Amino acid sequence: RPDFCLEPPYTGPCKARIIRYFYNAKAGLCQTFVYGGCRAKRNNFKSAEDCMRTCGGA
Amino acid sequence: IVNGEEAVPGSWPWQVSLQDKTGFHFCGGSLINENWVVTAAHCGVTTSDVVVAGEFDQGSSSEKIQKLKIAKVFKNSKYNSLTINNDITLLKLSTAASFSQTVSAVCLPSASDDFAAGTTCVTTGWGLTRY
Amino acid sequence: ANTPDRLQQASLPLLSNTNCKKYWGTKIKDAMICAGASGVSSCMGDSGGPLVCKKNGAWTLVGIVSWGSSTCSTSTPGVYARVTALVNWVQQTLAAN
Amino acid sequence: CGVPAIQPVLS
Repeated sequence: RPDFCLEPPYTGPCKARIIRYFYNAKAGLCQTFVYGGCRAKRNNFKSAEDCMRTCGGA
Repeated sequence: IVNGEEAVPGSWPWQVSLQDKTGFHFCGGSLINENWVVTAAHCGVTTSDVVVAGEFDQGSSSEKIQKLKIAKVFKNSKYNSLTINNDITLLKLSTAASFSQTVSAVCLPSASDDFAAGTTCVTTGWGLTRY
Repeated sequence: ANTPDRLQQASLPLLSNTNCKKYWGTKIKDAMICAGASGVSSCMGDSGGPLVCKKNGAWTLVGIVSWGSSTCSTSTPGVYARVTALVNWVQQTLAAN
Repeated sequence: CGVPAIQPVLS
């Protein structure tokens, strides 16, 4: 339900290769993605469960 | 590194690779002596990650490198998550690095050292080549 | 992909804070140092790495790869943690453990 | 410190 759940994954200006999850509303599920290590947005979990419990079915 | 050139094996001996359990590389680091690694704060290193010294070719069934364990992590207390200021961390090694010919430490500057603009420096890593 | 298997490197010019600010403006804090926009750029996977400069024949840690163009833009200055500034802490931290 | 066994090249 939250609506940040509908935003596309945000990498950030930092330069790391960090694997994260983000809910993909088109698909209907959380998927993995690479995060830069800073300035994270809300649709960005450390785990699919989290990602699923929070944006689930959004 | 975008637009870089492939380096000569063992020429940047201080350079390590921080990886996860599965062996996934997510950040670089530098050796400052046999027990300490200097890296970025936002890399989010943790005691369960690994330091890997000795490499050059990450795609090698097996080479002659060292996998060290993280004794302890120290993010600098002043690191600003929002501004990105003071982005530094020290990793203390569980097991010291055996310095070799491919494994050395880098020199640390002095607080008053002055580095002139226009000077040529170098940077190395295993980061994307293309965006 | 674009994830080199083999270590890479590049040579780049340090920028002065002033000329850095001509691009990133106030975003440039104190423990930061800029370099690049010369045709290369640090990129994903590079953070925590090193920026070395020759001091009296030796390789010195001038900065640590931090952040920059969200796209690894080569006409754009990259920013790193400025070691000089972070140094003491390092020393002290070392010294106490 | 800062003196590699193997000299780097170009860079």
